[PDB]
Amino acid sequence: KFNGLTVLPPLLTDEMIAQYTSALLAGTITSGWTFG
Amino acid sequence: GVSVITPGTNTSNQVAVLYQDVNCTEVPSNV
Ligand SMILES: *[C@@H]1O[C@H](CO)[C@@H](O)[C@H](O)[C@H]1NC(C)=O
Ligand SMILES: *[C@@H]1O[C@H](CO)[C@@H](O)[C@H](O)[C@H]1NC(C)=O
Repeated sequence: KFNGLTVLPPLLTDEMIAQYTSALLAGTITSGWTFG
Repeated sequence: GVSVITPGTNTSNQVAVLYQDVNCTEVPSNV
């Protein structure tokens, strides 16, 4: 939108990043520091 | 922009093409 200017989308969507943080958060609530 | 997706010439010579943020009805099989 404009003249020669474009914006590229990020590779990870926001859904994917919220998935990543919920996996980190379920790992720590449930296993402590052992999963890292 | 136009981008070309290739598996590498040491694998195949087929190619796919991305027309970036263009509606796919105004480009000029698999679309
Ligand atoms: C590249 O080509 C060589 C010989 O033609 C082959 O040994 C190698 O596996 C090829 N690499 C890939 C990624 O296919
Ligand atoms: C492309 O144009 C058609 C015709 O108006 C429209 O239905 C379609 O939604 C457009 N593409 C996108 C990604 O919206």
